[PDB]
Amino acid sequence: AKQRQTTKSSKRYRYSSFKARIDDLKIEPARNLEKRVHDYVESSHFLASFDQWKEINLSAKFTEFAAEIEHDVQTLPQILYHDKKIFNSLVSFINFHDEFSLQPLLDLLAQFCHDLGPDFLKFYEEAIKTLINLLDAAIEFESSNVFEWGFNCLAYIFKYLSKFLVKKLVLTCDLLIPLLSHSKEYLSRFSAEALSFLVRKCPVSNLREFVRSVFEKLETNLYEGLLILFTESMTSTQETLHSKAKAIMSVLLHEALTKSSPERSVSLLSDIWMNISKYASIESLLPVYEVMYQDFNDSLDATNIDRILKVLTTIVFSESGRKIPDWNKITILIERIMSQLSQDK
Amino acid sequence: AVTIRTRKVISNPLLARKQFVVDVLHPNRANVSKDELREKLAEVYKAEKDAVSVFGFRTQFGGGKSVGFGLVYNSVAEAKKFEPTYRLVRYGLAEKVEKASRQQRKQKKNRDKKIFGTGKRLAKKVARRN
Amino acid sequence: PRAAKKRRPAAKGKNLSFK
Amino acid sequence: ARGPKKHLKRLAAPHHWLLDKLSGCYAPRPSAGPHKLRESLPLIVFLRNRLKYALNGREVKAILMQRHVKVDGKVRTDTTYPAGFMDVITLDATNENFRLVYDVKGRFAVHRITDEEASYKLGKVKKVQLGKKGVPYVVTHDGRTIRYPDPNIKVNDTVKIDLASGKITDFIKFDAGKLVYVTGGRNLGRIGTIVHKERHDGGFDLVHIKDSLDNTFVTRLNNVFVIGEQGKPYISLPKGKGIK
Amino acid sequence: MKLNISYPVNGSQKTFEIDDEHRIRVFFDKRIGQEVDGEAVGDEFKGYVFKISGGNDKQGFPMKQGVLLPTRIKLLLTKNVSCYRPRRDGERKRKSVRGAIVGPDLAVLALVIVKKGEQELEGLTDTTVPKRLGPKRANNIRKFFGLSKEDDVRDFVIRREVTKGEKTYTKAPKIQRLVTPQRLQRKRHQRALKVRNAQAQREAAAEYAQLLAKRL
RNA sequence: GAAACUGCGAAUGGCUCAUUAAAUCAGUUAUCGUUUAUUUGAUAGUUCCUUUACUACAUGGUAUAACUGUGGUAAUUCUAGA
RNA sequence: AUUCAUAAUAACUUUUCGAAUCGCAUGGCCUUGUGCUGGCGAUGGUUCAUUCAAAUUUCUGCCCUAUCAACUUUCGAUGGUAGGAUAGUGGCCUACCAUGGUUUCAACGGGUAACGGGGAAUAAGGGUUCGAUUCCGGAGAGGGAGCCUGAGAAACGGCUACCA
Ligand SMILES: [Mg+2]
Ligand SMILES: [Mg+2]
Ligand SMILES: [Mg+2]
Ligand SMILES: [Mg+2]
Ligand SMILES: [Mg+2]
Ligand SMILES: [Mg+2]
Ligand SMILES: [Mg+2]
Ligand SMILES: [Mg+2]
Ligand SMILES: [Mg+2]
Ligand SMILES: [Mg+2]
Ligand SMILES: [Mg+2]
Ligand SMILES: [Mg+2]
Ligand SMILES: [Mg+2]
Ligand SMILES: [Mg+2]
Ligand SMILES: [Mg+2]
Ligand SMILES: [Mg+2]
Repeated sequence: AKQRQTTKSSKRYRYSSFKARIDDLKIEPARNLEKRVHDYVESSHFLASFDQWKEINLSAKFTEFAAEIEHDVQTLPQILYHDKKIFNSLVSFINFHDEFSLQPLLDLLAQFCHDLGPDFLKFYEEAIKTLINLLDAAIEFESSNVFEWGFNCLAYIFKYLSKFLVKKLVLTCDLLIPLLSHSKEYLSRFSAEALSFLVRKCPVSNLREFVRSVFEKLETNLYEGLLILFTESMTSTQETLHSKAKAIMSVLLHEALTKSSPERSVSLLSDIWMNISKYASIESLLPVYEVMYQDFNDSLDATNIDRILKVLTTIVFSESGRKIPDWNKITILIERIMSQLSQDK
Repeated sequence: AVTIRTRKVISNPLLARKQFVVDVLHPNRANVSKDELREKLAEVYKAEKDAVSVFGFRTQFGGGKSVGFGLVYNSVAEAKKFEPTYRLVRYGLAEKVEKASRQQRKQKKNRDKKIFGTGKRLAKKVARRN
Repeated sequence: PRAAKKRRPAAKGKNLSFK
Repeated sequence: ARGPKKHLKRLAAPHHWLLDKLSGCYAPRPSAGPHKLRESLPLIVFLRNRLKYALNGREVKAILMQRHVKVDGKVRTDTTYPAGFMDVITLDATNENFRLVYDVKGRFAVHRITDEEASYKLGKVKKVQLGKKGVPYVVTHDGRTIRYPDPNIKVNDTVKIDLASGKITDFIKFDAGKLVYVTGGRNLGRIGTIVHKERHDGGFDLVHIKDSLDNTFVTRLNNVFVIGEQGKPYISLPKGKGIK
Repeated sequence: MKLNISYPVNGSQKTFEIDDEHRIRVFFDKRIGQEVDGEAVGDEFKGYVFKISGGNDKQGFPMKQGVLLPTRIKLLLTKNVSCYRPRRDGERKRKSVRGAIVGPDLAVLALVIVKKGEQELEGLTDTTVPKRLGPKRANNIRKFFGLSKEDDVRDFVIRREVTKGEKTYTKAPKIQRLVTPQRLQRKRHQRALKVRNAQAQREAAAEYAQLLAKRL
């Protein structure tokens, strides 16, 4: 408990608890670099994966599912013409929650969306609802493999429908609130990662609408979920940050400092800053630092006098002082605050 | 040209793989290297070369044909989990463990059997004695 | 009671050529 | 010897396993379990030499440790677990359910069954007695001790056991005209209806059996297993229907 | 003969070499467990009391309690005895052992200070050796620190500091026989299982009785 | 995770044919004449019963190894005292 | 086929057993208490049955020898009864009793370069010879004798004495 399995034994096979698998699991399909069957296609992604799964999986449910839909997926026009029946069967069989057949069905659902992206939008609401019920169902029978399949299916859909979902990112977030706010820590954590991919793909203008909505929700566990969402979006690789991180922080910082936003939002930004401060090295934080200082200088006002202080206190404290580049800037800043509050802060 | 055909294909979800008999027809050639066959079965089944293993190739008398066994795992991780260590070493997926010959290990085992406990007390006792 | 019906093989042979 | 043996030579192993004589020097010794050594099929032989799912002993061990194999609804991890007659072997991953029934040749056959049929098994009542506190019980051929049995159940009758609960759902009396499966001797694997039971006090009882093809044969009562009423067996039978 | 003297209160011990034979004679004819006065041994031991604990002869064979002879004998030693460690379970070995009667043919005699004399020996009384390990069971810790029942042993576990290079950390033992929620859960589960088994047996008996009532 | 305690195994395996002439052994019987580690299946609510002057939210050394330290012997898979 | 299975009454015991053990995980009730309750496994434990086994045991079957014709019985040979011992039947041993048991259908004694069998060779058939030797079973660990441990050993790559 106190110490994780940092030192590995010489054994080739080792027992791993369900919780242990979940902690290591991370939803980011693009990170995986194993060959994907759907990369090679003759007719459509669905058929390519559908043929493969027929030959690997032998479960009772999947075999029955294949028989119904085998005749209607031979050609892409056939899939498009029969899209309605295919989706209903996929949802119907996923509802059975049979672990022996979830993996092919869930994979095909994602690839189904791949074949007809814009036309899958009318199916978008029902697909997410079915996954949410499955994941909520997944809690009672412990299988880390099921969670990986379900969220990877969710991540794939976002990848294929990235353009359309981004335009209405708040709507996609609204569906996943029960997951992001769920009692279990890891369900919110996983759902945050899947939605984080959309966030980093969001235009700045659309992002400002998205951040306003989520902060408006803040005023159970939604606070923790959002913290994972934003920090995951900013973090890209060890000791480094995503290129969009600077744009996200500026959008986040502006909304938090705005008087309309609740104080809880500023606390989130404080928590978001602390996480990225450790994850990133000195160099990757320089662009992020500059936007904070400029925005603080530009938006310093009596109404937001406290809030700029609360964030600034987080900056000086984070990892002690090692991550802050050049400190005259804070001294120049703190002079401005006193020139323009809460004594305790 | 050179042809490969897989027959008697059995899906084995127990070990999470596909096991089959590989027949390679190679007119006007001595024989075909295992690495090429791994590459090409990998391309065929749309899986990683690391997930494909082949063994037991015997050229038919008179040449021109070879027959053996082949395995294609559902994922490279599954192959690393279930494959024999020596086959993993052949394909480079695993590193050969360096160990002393059997006689040396057995002699060391007997010598360690003769000594009881850690033995540092014996060491200090003999150091004092001499 | 009748016995379970045999299942047609899921996998089939497959071929290529090179060189 | 000064104790129980722990090795088995391949030539000494039961013939009906059909073990190659040149593969090695030893054969799997069945561990202690429900079925006797000579009338059992260890899981290693079944998984390797019959289904061919595993190519060597280590692969069978790996399969078992994954907990993919269930015997009579219970997970078994012993490579040499002695599965035997009327045993249900379930492999969920392959969606396969097997019942171990000898063929006309006299060997265990790979007989696939449905889930509904796999939900139960049949047991020959080897003994009926009162236990402690005056609780009646029946001991079957597979070593199952079942308490509170039906009073009508006697020795040599057949009880239908539900695997999930291990209780008696129904039973079939030993009587003339009942359908019977031979589990011993040279007539092993044949199926026929009883005609007469010759009773010799202090000796082995003999049962005359008549096949569908009008042939008759006599077998010791110990090799008899009642499986249902004529033309209406309670279990799916293998190909050939125990003829010849 | 050499004397291996030990002061158990301080945990100290040291050897003394002997030349004059009169003190050795005072050691002669005594037996293991008996007491001798230090003054008869020598002036440096004036006022002390030494208990004889064991020793070894010129040939290295040790002395054994329970054998009353001045000469070596071959005894069949078994499990749980001095001068023998069985290699295999049930093994008994016939080994030479010296008798328990002190004599001139002894190489070293081991002595324990029952009581301290007027003068203080340089290497035994003045020096101390701390205990290697501390208590591990919860009750042992309570006895060691005299804790009340309301007090929790968790706060009074002895911790040893270990410094590796510039790194430095504390290590403490794992308490055995501690009362934790898991033990309570196990006890409760066992009791519930017994109750459930009894109930199921009663239901089965009632069902059988009803079936017999139907048949009769 | 070395060492040590504990549990299991070491009574299997392999080799040879000295002894053995109703003995072993082959076939065939019995245990209503007895033991059986292990596997498999079942199997155990006893409410109460005066010092309740009461541990079960869990008892002792009636105790030791490994370990620290002092030693004997020419010598061993030897060992003594604390 | 039973003094069987099982049950009941009265006492008995240097007298046992009836979980003071461990891993993973943190669900449900509320009177909000580090309160009550609770999941999946591991390891143990009394008795019965099953399985791997073990010990005895019923009937028939072994090469040469009658220039081995009577043998066994004092120091158990045959049987009875009672006890002891044994896991247990039993002259297995002890006490007292009777005088029994085998044999020309070959007892007893002697030889065996005698472990037995599945098998091997030859032969047209009858037979004759070989079988330490891939499997099964018995015995032994230089020769005798006795033992601890353990479910299981008269163990020998365990122990103790004697002989060489
Ligand atoms: Mg009988
Ligand atoms: Mg031990
Ligand atoms: Mg003779
Ligand atoms: Mg005989
Ligand atoms: Mg065992
Ligand atoms: Mg001590
Ligand atoms: Mg008697
Ligand atoms: Mg007598
Ligand atoms: Mg001989
Ligand atoms: Mg022979
Ligand atoms: Mg042999
Ligand atoms: Mg022997
Ligand atoms: Mg020799
Ligand atoms: Mg011996
Ligand atoms: Mg030797
Ligand atoms: Mg040996």
